[PDB]
Amino acid sequence: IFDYVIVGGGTAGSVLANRLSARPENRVLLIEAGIDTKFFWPNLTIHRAAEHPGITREPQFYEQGRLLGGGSVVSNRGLPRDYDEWQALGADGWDWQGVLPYFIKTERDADYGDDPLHGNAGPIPIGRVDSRHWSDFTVAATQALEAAGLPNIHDQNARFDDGYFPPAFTLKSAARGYLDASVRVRPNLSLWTESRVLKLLTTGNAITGVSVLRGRETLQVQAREVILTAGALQSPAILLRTGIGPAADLHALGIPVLADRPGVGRNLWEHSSIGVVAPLTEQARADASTHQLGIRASSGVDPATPSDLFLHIGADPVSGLASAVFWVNKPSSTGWLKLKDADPFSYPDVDFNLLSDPRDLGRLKAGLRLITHYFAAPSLAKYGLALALSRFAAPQPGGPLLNDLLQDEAALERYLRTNVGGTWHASGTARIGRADDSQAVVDKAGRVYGVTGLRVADASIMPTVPTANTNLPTLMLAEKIADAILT
Amino acid sequence: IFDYVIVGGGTAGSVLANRLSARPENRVLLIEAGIDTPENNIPPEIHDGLRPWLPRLSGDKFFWPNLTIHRAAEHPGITREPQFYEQGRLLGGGSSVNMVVSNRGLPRDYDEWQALGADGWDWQGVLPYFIKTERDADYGDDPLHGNAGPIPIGRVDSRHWSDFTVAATQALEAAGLPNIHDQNARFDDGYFPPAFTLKGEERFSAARGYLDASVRVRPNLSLWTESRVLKLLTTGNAITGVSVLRGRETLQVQAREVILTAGALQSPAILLRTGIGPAADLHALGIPVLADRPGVGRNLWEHSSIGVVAPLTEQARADASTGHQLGIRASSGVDPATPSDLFLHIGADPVSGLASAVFWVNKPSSTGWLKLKDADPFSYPDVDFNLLSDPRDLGRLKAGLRLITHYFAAPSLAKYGLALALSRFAAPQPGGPLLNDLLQDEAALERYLRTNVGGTWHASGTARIGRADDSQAVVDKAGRVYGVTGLRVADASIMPTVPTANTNLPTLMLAEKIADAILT
Ligand SMILES: Cc1cc2nc3c(=O)[nH]c(=O)nc-3n(C[C@H](O)[C@H](O)[C@H](O)COP(=O)(O)OP(=O)(O)OC[C@H]3O[C@@H](n4cnc5c(N)ncnc54)[C@H](O)[C@@H]3O)c2cc1C
Ligand SMILES: Cc1cc2nc3c(=O)[nH]c(=O)nc-3n(C[C@H](O)[C@H](O)[C@H](O)COP(=O)(O)OP(=O)(O)OC[C@H]3O[C@@H](n4cnc5c(N)ncnc54)[C@H](O)[C@@H]3O)c2cc1C
Repeated sequence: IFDYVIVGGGTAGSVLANRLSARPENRVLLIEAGIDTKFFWPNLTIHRAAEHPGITREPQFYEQGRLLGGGSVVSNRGLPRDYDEWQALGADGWDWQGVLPYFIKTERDADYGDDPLHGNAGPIPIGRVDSRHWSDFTVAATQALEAAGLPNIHDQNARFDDGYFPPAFTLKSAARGYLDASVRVRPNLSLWTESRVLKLLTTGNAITGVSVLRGRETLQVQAREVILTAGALQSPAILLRTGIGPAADLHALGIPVLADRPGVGRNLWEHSSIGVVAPLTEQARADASTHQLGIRASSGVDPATPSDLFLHIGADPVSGLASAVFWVNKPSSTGWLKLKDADPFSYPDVDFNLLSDPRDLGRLKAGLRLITHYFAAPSLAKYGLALALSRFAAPQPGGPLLNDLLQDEAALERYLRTNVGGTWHASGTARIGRADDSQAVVDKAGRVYGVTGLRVADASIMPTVPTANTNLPTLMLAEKIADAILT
Repeated sequence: IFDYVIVGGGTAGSVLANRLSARPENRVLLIEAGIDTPENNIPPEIHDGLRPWLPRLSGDKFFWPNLTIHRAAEHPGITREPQFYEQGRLLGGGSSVNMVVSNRGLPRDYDEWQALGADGWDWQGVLPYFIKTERDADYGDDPLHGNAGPIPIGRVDSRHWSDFTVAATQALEAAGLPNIHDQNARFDDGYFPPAFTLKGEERFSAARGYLDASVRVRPNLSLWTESRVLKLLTTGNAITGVSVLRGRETLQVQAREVILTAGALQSPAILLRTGIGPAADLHALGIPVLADRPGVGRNLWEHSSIGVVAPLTEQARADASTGHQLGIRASSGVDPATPSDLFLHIGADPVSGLASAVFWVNKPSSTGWLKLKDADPFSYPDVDFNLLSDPRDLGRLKAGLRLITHYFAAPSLAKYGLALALSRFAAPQPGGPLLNDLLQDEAALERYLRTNVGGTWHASGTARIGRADDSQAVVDKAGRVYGVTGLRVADASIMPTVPTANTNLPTLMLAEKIADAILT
């Protein structure tokens, strides 16, 4: 009988395996469906933009890590206001002051590790490119940003106003930080790779372990506590197949209901993305030859949500393209997922419902206007780049000219509703909330309401997606939950 | 016949006199009601920059005598009284009598000025004029700063901080606030050594910056001190001169353009008396309406303020010795649309024996108005700042008091054992209720705040820039008054909103920009 069985060995699971097995008396098992460290869940499709008249949506492949260390290189925290809002929404203690010590605990900052908002002893090394190694292309971009009044904020992780910066990244995954060779040798930590949890085992309303598919056979593993860290799409599906979720939906599938929890699979957040590309002219190719540049900006669409855009300006001599890709980093739209059926091998039916709130369409237009503004500044205009729209994930030629789409706002709206993407920042499907909030799924230490023996401790638990790439925040949150468990 | 007559030789007037007279062909007269402050004879209570509070201890001497205002919105169960409102009356105006702090606000303030219909007045647009005004002693080489302008700006070295200040910073670090170092090129929440204008120990007003001996020698520049403009001279809808009281004699001065830079309470009164204002108000006083402009005297902004004080305990007084020290930009959480809506100072004064935490709402929702009492050129306007008319400002003030509580509970500050009590902002003194007791009694706190809420001398917005089709607008993007010709306003009156800032540096900026628009 294990003390803790952790379901899924990705970013959060690795943290928890490490932290919980640090105590010799904790017998811990981490189960991961992928290989030890093609690399994704095969044939996993999702609906992207909200159903809309005139537009025809199809299912799209959505990459989710399927390997030890999972989704884990850009490594950023978000803003104080994100975490203060998590507390306002019922995540007691998850305000900025509450999460900041866990952001510190996770990291070793090469550049700023002695500053009071940083760590210098954590397992995840974080650093930035020296802004002196910047290409002349990047420099020209910074001169255009300067002319609009943007400072170089240097360190996006301890300075929170609008501006530009060298992006912080982890380069030497969460597997090599948290499951290094010292940790894997621990006697009390087991680590099953290529092994897939099928179902949670229950005794009444207690979860008592898991059924696992390992090699060719199905095993039962008994457990005092089960922690789901299967990801924001699969953790809530596991909950739903277990009978934890909206009763009517489960009864429709013949699933016996352990607890009627209407928040399970709701509150699906993402960041809404789009690209702009141009072929590199010769000056631009040459200048680019000498993660460079991130930009935090405000769209002005909603005064309540400053710093709601993230943009990256870059040039790549290899594909022969300049690009400006960006996303809505503080959105208003949310989606949902539900089961297709009770089969443990089925993926859920996922609808991100992107641009369902028209403020997000407003934000993408504003971002596009900002990009035309910057590239009109002399130091970027000199390159004579011809900017065309593209999908965020597949930045390639084929889209219409930026300057011409902005002059046809109905055509602009059609293009964005058709081609809007995600940034793989799926979150919020098993959210933290108060004991008397009927849409909450877990308490402030990840314990699932309505049952015993079960926590959730991955990106599913985020009350909202933060103003950030979701890997560092997930590491933080796993750190915080581990500490609460250890009590 | 002057090309430009500038009414009011204060912060903006000084800038405009200097910039417009830089071209030999421009015949410029600057008219100032108060005394001269020439560099060889600055009054000692003005010249002392380490004690900028001293003009206020000289009484009336350096201010508009007996200028009174209404402060807090009328509210049932609280009577309010007229209160004296300091406004500079001498060359350099407000910058000759101020607390010497020099900050810009935030990009969002000016981006909002553009959204409100002030085209060109966004952050990108005002930034070059902020750079032009300053020579920053600490960061003048950096991208968002200047190193060659006439107003020197600097900060205390953090090394030189008292142990008390240092303890306060530890308390704020525990709250997760960084030292932002430079409040004028970094715009997130946190704490900093405030930026201020001084030349060594001496005050450095806009008069010293812009009206020095080398500029006063200009033969095309005229400067009339102890001379008070009474009326604008009008021929149809064109303004064509001024009448001026000099001693007991009244004179007329002809002008191609008149620029009003008389301050945010007096510039709009001049407009109203000329017949440029809401028509029904003017009819009621029998002033002939030259142009029906309902925004004149509306849109009066301010920063709403309160203090918290405690007797210095032994350790606190000792810690206070060792070395404008510490400012704090913070968010109230009242409205997610207005981050950084609070400003706080924490310090210890061994003279009074008082530690204090004074703060104001730096992005308010409430606005007030002024109107004329009568047509007499010598009367002051009827001014109602209408503070806490919008309940969110009450919430911001309660939120800042809670923030102050939290900070002072930190070990670095708790060790001092300070008994924090409420106070009016302008005159910090005993007599107010204990902070911790009054936060246990919301209705008592309300009544206290509504009774004792103060301003910060950041009056603004009473002749606002706005769009050529906006009934509430008074001036265009270059300060030209809609409905007449020959008249501009170029002072703090024209700000569409008060920024997240003490208003001296933003006024210098706006006068630089307006001068430039004029010269093009
Ligand atoms: C291609 C891509 C690029 C990204 N880039 C970045 C980036 O640059 N910066 C950033 O901050 N974030 C980025 N993200 C997002 C970030 O990686 C995720 O938000 C983060 O990994 C979420 O952590 P998690 O622990 O919730 O889930 P995951 O890290 O996805 O871990 C879930 C794990 O559970 C396993 N699993 C699922 N079901 C079962 C089962 N039944 N039994 C056993 N195991 C199971 C999966 O195989 C997986 O290993 C990226 C994501 C992707 C997909
Ligand atoms: C006591 C005090 C302390 C302050 N502290 C600071 C601070 O530390 N930092 C900061 O940024 N801001 C502070 N301020 C605010 C800042 O000083 C003002 O907002 C700024 O001076 C406004 O400039 P202005 O040109 O609009 O008006 P003013 O500087 O007030 O200039 C108006 C001038 O016109 C003159 N005038 C008026 N009517 C007539 C007339 N009929 N004829 C001739 N002349 C006339 C006046 O005598 C005055 O000189 C302070 C203000 C005061 C009063």
